[PDB]
This record gives sequence, structure tokens and C-alpha cells, in this order.
Amino acid sequence: EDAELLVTVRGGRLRGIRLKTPGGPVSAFLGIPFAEPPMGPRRFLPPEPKQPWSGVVDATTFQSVCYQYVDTLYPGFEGTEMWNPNRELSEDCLYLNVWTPYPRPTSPTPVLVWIYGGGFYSGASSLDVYDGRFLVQAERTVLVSMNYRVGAFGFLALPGSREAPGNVGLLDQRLALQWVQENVAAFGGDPTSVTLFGESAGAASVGMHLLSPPSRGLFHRAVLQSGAPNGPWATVGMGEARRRATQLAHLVGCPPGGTGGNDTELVACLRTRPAQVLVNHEWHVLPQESVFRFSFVPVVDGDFLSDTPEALINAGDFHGLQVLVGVVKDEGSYFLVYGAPGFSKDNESLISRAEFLAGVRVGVPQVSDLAAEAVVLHYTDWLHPEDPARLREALSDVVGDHNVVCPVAQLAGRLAAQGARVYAYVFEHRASTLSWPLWMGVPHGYEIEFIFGIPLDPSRNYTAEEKIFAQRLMRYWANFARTGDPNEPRDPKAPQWPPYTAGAQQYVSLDLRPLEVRRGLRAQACAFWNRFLPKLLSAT
Amino acid sequence: EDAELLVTVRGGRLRGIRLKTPGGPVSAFLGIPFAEPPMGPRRFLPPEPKQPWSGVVDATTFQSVCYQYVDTLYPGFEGTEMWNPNRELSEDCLYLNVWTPYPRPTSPTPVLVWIYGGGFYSGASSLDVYDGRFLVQAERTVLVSMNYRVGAFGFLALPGSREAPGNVGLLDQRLALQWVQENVAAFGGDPTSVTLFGESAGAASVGMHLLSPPSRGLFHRAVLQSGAPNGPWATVGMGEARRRATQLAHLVGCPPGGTGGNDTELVACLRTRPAQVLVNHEWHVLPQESVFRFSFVPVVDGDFLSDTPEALINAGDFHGLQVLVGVVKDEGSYFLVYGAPGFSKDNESLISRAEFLAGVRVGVPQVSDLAAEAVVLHYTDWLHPEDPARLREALSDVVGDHNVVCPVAQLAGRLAAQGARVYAYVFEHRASTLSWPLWMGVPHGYEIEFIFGIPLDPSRNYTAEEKIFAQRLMRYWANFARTGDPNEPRDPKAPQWPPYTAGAQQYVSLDLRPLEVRRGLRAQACAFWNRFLPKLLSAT
Ligand SMILES: O=C(/C=N/O)NCCN1CCCCCC1
Ligand SMILES: O=C(/C=N/O)NCCN1CCCCCC1
Repeated sequence: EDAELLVTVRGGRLRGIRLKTPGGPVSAFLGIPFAEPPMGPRRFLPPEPKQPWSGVVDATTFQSVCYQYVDTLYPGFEGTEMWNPNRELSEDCLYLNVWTPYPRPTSPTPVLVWIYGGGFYSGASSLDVYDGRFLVQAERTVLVSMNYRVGAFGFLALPGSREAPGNVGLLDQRLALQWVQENVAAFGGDPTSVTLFGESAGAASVGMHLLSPPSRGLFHRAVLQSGAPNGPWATVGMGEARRRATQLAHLVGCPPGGTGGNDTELVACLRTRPAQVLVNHEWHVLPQESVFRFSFVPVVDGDFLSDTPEALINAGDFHGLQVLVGVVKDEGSYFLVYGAPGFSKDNESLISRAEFLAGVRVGVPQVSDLAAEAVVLHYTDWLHPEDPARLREALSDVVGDHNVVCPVAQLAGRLAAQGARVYAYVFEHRASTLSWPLWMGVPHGYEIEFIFGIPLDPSRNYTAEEKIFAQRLMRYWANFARTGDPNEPRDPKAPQWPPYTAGAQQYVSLDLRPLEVRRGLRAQACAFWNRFLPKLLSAT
Repeated sequence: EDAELLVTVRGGRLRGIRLKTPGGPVSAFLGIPFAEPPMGPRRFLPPEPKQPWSGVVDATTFQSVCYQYVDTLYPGFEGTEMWNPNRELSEDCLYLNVWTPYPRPTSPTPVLVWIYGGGFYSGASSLDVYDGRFLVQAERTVLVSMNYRVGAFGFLALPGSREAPGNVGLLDQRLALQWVQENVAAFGGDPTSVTLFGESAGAASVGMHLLSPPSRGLFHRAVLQSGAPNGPWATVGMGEARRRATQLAHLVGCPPGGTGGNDTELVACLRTRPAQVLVNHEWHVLPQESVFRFSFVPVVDGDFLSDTPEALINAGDFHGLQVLVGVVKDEGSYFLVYGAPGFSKDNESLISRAEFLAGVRVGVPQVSDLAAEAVVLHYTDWLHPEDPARLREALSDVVGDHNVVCPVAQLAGRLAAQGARVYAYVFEHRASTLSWPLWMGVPHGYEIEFIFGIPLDPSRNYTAEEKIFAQRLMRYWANFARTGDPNEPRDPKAPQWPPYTAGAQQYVSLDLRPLEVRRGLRAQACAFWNRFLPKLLSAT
């Protein structure tokens, strides 16, 4: 009863809240502090563990969202507002949430840990689409989700220095994983069966924890949804990260005119600026106009990432690891209304040939003109080279394959061929309540609502098929969290999900229809990005 | 009767022979001299018109074949020896043949002029597969075919000199066209309706006469079968042509060590060598190991070709011209047994991945390593990158597209978009009597026997459907020769053959089935060869 809403952890006591679902109640503990507030002199520093507290911390509501840019491209539009912060912004944001079934599991239960995306510049665990009450009720697992510092507060890096080493947002996630190992048993969760799953930048974060030894021991399975650490947007070099941090300091008047600009005096000036001031100049440090590019992302520093993600993936041994990867059908369509010429969510975006050629330079930023010609060659239907509809779908494939599909396929192939058991999927169901235009198809990020069982919410207008389809996906994710295999171990009737291998390259399609096995995650398109295009740049 | 076998031309009197067909007799005049024998001091010189003769020249049999290399790759094999000379070799070979229907047409009849192929190093108008008795009988047209000098005797060029200017083999064809304008009326032919049609190097020759003003006035229609003048094999630069001519001279002891080596002394030494000696060292002149490359080809000298064929095609007005172009289904499979590793006509040629990678360098001779990577990328099925059968068909596509299909498609597109009406086809029928292995499919050059109605020969074992198929093809070629349109001028029952345009790119498939309209002569593959690869070669 109400006694299950009281839980004692290593830091102190907590009071949770009961959440209602159409199938039964769920105990939730929202806003658990796992770190000291990274404010004042702690800005840009790695997180410190939350010191124990006296009394009962109220864990009945979500805590504050980390300071981040708020999207204003389409004010009042559900498709964009659903990702904006739904709580007040604050640097005091290092809090996590725990959903546990009712009654509380008496036996150790596998744990799912969600890491939200948002290009490492935005996101929050309090968003309605991340509501874990339906996944926990239907599958009786323990779900944990944490907040981590985004933007400059989480990834501004002056490499080599000590006042701003970078990757502190990744250390926020690692500390939350250490908190799960020390306290998830109090909620009925098994710390020996922890499955990380995230989307976009969260998926890239899950991949970077696979490549970091201090983080690898905190979990046992990984699910990467529409993201990978080896993408062209997930990491930056030490020289570029220093240029962006110095440019942001210049934009906010750091250092004051006539003062030396070493790393100590530069970060000290940054720590005196209000948090909103740094956010208002975050986008003004990118090197060129582009889409799917972000200012402050994880940096290859030799510490958290001893080498580039590509180098660590190639030289890595992943025996004893189960991975679930996948993408949506239209990964790049969402990002085209953020810079590609001739695109608009309120029309058909029937772009011309000239707009397609210009959009390639925005979708593939800062590459040689010869490299851009190779992209146009592969993504042009030369039997209909001027068809606006085909060009619109072509540029969507350019951005999606370059940033998501091919980095994921590259990762999935190296993982399976080096010990790991990999399962791959392609999400091909467009939600009936999707507010984005029809030409975007199945946009990036809109499989999350089905993984979290949002169609089960009675206050929403999802169809009856989508409710059954959502329960299938929650079954897939939970079975992978329990056994490392998305297939139901009791049911040979259901169509089987074959593992992904570097040779067969088998994957399944996720939609209202039963499972369908296909081969190749755009093998022809991803051979251009992963094999030839690097050689075309090496010769310049 | 026998009176129609007697014909007087401008040079003198001729006696022909009556040829029998299952549908009626045909009057033939084989071995008509149209030029002085290019022997002795006339070697390497342009042809001179045949001086008038006394008495009756016997024109009842084919004359001598020009000196040329004889294929010895598969001795005793029908597939190769059907192209070898069937008459004695001699430099006295400039003779032409005329087939005219019986009874002789009283009205002017459209004239077809055949130019044989053979990589500009071999070929003869006396070959059995060029027998024009069936095309002339079934369609009541006048057919002319000539011999032209091949190899060094026709295309050895010391550019600038007067002793060996090059392209004299093309001038032999031009002189034969001037002979048709002056004498084809005596056989019942119309000198105002002359249609050139050729194959491989013959098709390239037909294209070069389109781009040469002195030759363009001698004909009115053109048919290019599996060849184009803009191919990477049909022409050679002035510097490379001088190196090959000097290397051939060195191989035969010219100049005698150690005397001067100016162009006059070099050609004088070459004219003293027996003709067979020059032939025996022809293949030891090419720069690298390759297939679909030939030693002595037309040279871009500024005379016969004022510029490169590519430049003349782009900056040319073709209004009032009707062109019929096309290719066979498997253009490159025949050339793979002539140098590609792992290939053999007597096995399945299931090559490995390494043999495919090495074969690309032979099929695409002397390109940058980066260019070879681009070819490997485009022609590799990255879902089955090691499948021997797919690699065999891939290398066949590499050679066929690079040398035939894409040069033809580039030509057909420029002709259609600049005034000329173009009809395109793809020959997809494999002859039931074909001696080449099954994996070659429809090899290069094996549509000729159907164009000339060879299945109508009662001494051969063609099927009943192939006889009907050959008759329908002869009607297509004759209708184009008569009216400029391969379609039936009045029959609406049979499906129509739409023209080829640079936008729609419509073509028809020629096989036992009725006409089927398709779009794009391998538009995706040929965009790589015609658009992207030249830019990759510019930026080395
Ligand atoms: O969102 C902005 C704000 N600029 O001030 N610019 C475009 C960046 N877009 C939006 C961020 C994720 C989608 C692709 C990249
Ligand atoms: O036939 C020879 C004779 N070499 O001495 N070599 C193979 C090169 N071939 C020759 C012409 C037929 C296939 C195109 C390239």
C-alpha cells in the first residue's frame, strides 16, 4: 500500500507517488538527487556524489531541467514543443527517477535505464513521451532515467585543462549508473541485469559507455535507437572543442578587454556569467551553416574516450554482450526544416534541383566540392533528375544515412563480427496522431512513444491497433532486457527475430504487420559513406 | 535473267553472280575495285580512286582480306573463327560489294551501307555473317559493303607528316561512299537515300563520318550497333599515336641502327618491311595489359576530326538526321576471356573477390587507384560482395558500360537533344546456335546474324521463331532506311517504337517477345562514367 511509497537508499529516505495506468498502479520515485548541484565553482566540473541527507526527500514530482536551448522554430506546434523543457530551467538538475511495479517485486528484477537524446544540447527525463508507467506496468521491470548536463554546461571543453575538462555530461550519466548499482536493489531491481537504452544523442551516449572501461562495468546490455557514437555529429576534436569554447567566451565578453586568456582565467570568467547568457550564444559557435550539427558534444580527449569512437569500435572485443540497434524509416526528414533551402513543414517541400544541390552542402557540411558531387551522384535518380518529390526524399536520405543509418550499420556490423550478439530493426509505423506533415513519413524520434506504451494513455487518441502494437514493442524491449533476446522464449508461433550478422545483415521491420525479415541496412548507400567517401577525402 | 548480271559503272564493266535464297534469287557484284591497290609507296597513304579498266572485271566472288591479326585464342572454335579472314590476306584489298534485288529495281531504292567492326585491327566484308542476300531479298533494298585497311596499314599515324597522316582506313570508307554516290544508281539504288549501319568499330566509324563534314554529305541516315566514336577505345591522341608508331618501327628494326629517325626515314623503313612482319608485332605496342583496347585506331589530328569526338558531339547541330542506336544485353562478357584473370570460356568463370579487383584494372586500364575504388564501389553488391556469380556479371557490366553502353547512351542523348531523331534498342535474344558459354548471355556482336537474316539460311539449325524474329528485325532496319522510322508506316497492330529523347530515354527490347518499351540505358551506371568519373580524374 502506501508503505511501498517509502524507500531508504544510501543517501537517506524517499517518498514516492503512485501512478495510475489502465492495467494497474505503479510506484514512482521522481526527482532523486544523485549528485551535488553543479553550480558556482562546480560549473564545467565532473559531478560529485550527493552527500547523505536528513529526513525524507519528496520524490513525488520531476525536478528541474538542465539549462538548455528552447526550440522556437514553430511556436505552439506539438511536434516541437513535446521536446522542450516541461519544468523550470536550473543548473541544479542532477536528479534521476525510478519506476517500480506494484506490488514491489520481491525477486530481483532486470532494470532498464533510459538516456534521453537531444543532440547533447537539450532534453529532459521529465518529458511526457518518456513516461515509464506503461512499460513498468505491462512488463513488470524497473525503469530508471536520469538528467545530465547538456550544452556548454555538460560538454564545453578546454582539452588538457582542469577547470573545464569536458565530457562532464557523460560523467553525470556514469554517476547515475553507479547510483543504480548501489541503490536499485531497494526498489526491487537487479543490479546484475542493467540494460541501457537511449535515442539519438542518448543512443550515442549508450555507445560511448560501451567504449569506456569505467562505464562498461555498470551495465550488461545496450539498446541504441537512431544513434551511434561513431557518427559525424557525436564527437569533436580537441582543437575544434577549444575553438568553440573560446568563441563562446568571446561572445559573452570573456576575457574582459585587456586580460590574459589562459584556460584558468577563461573558465573563471565563464563561471561568473548567468546560465541563460551562455545558452543565448550557443548556436553562434558552429563553423558553418548546417543541419544535424551541434556545438558542444563529447570530445575525443584520451580520458573518457581513450581514442576516437571509430578506433575503439574496430579494436574492441564485445564477447558476452547483447546489443539491440535500429533506426526509423525516415531519419533525415525532421532535420530538413532546420536549414535546408525550400523546406517547410506547412507545405509539400517540393524542392527544385538547385535547392537540392544547395541542401547537400547543408546536410553534408564542410566537405570538398568533389565530395559533394559524389553525394549528388549516388542520391540522384538520373531518369528523373528534376522531380521535386524524388529530390525531397533524396535529401532526406542524404541526411539520414550520413548521420544515423550508416553510422548505426557500421557499428552493428563491427559488433556482431567481434563477439557481440546484435539484433537490428527498422521502425516503419507512422503514428496516427503525428502532427508533422505527411511527407516526413516516419520522422526521427517518433518510435519512442510506442516503446514507452504512450498509446495506452486513455487521454490520447491512438487507435486500437497501435495499442496492441505498442504492447508488442514493450514485450520486445523487456525480453531483451531480461534474456538478451527480443524473441519470446515461450512462443515459437510468433515470427522469429533473427540476430544481425556482418554477413547476412538480417533485420526486422516494426509496424502493425507481423515481423518481416529483410537483409541490409541500406548496404549500397552505406558503402558510399563508410568505405568510399573517406578515401575520397584522404586524396582530397 | 543473265542480262541483269552485267553492269557498267564509271570505271568499266562488271559481271555479277546470282545468289539463291529460299524466297528468290539476288544479284550480287562481289569484289568491285574502288581504289588503286595501296601497295609499295602507297602504304600508309590516303586511297586514290581506281583508274578505269578495259574489258569485264569479274565480280562473282569476294576479293582479298586486308592484312590483319588472326585470332588464335581458341583454335577450331566457331565463336572466334567466324570473325577470322575467310580469304587470303593482301594489301590489295580495297574492294566493295553490291547486293541488288532480282528483278533489278526500276525505281530508285534506298541503299544500306555496311561497315564491319573488329576494333580497327581486323574484319572483312566477306564474312559469312555479313551475307546480304537475305536482307536484300526480303526487303528489296540495295546493300553495299566495303573493305577498309585495318591495323597499322589503316591507322598508323605519325601526326603532321605526309608519309603517314593516319585515319587512311576511314578515308577508304569515305572513298567507298563517294563510289556509292557515283555508281549505286546503275544497280537500282538511290544515292539520295543512303543509310550507314555498322557494329563495334564499324559503329564508331559511322559516328566519325557524322562528325566529319566531307563525309556527312555522302549519307543521310546512321545506325550504330554496339559502338560509338566517343568511346575510350575508338580514338587516340597525337602523342600516343606517335609513340605506338615509333614502337612498332623499333620492333621491326626501324630505323636501322644507327641512322636518322625523322618521320620520312621512319615510314620509308616501314614500307620496306613485309606486311606480315608488321602484323606480328601489332599487339606488342599497347601501353598496359588490358581488354577492349587496340593499337592503331583513328587519331585526333585536326584533319578528319577537327576536334575530339566528344567535343564535336556536344557542339554539333544534327537537325534533319535520323539515328538508330542500340546495344546487346551483355556487351562486356565476350572481352573478359581476353585478359581478365580467372575467366575461361570452357568453365563457369566463377571468379573470386581478388580476381574481380584485379580484373577492374584490366577492364579499366591505367586509371588512378582512387578511380578503381569508385568503380569497385559502384559495381559491388555489398550484400553479397564475395558471390562469384555476381562478381562475374559485375565485371562484365564494368567492361560493357565503360566501352559500349555509356558511350552510346551519351551519344544518343546529345543527338536527340540537338535536332536528330533517335531510336534506341537493346538486343536481348541469345541465339539457339550460339557456341559461346551460357554465362556470356547475349555477347557483343551476336545481333548481326539476325539483322542480316542468317537464320533464313536453310543449311543452318535456327529455330522457327528465330526466322520470324530475324524477318521482323530486317523490317525494322529497312523501314528506318526507307523512311527514317523503324515503325511500320501504316500497320497499327504491332506495338510502336517511340523515339529516344534526352528526357524520357525510351528504348525497346528486341527478342522473341513483342516490342516492350523501357526507360534509361543504364542511367545510374552511366552517370558514374559520363558525369562523376571525369571529375574524379581531373582532381587526380
Ligand atoms: O536550431 C537551431 C537554432 N539556431 O539558433 N539551428 C539549427 C540547428 N538544427 C536544429 C537542432 C537539431 C536539428 C538539426 C540542427
Ligand atoms: O587478342 C589478343 C592478342 N594479344 O597478342 N589480346 C587480348 C586483347 N583483346 C584483343 C581483341 C579482343 C578482345 C579485346 C582485347
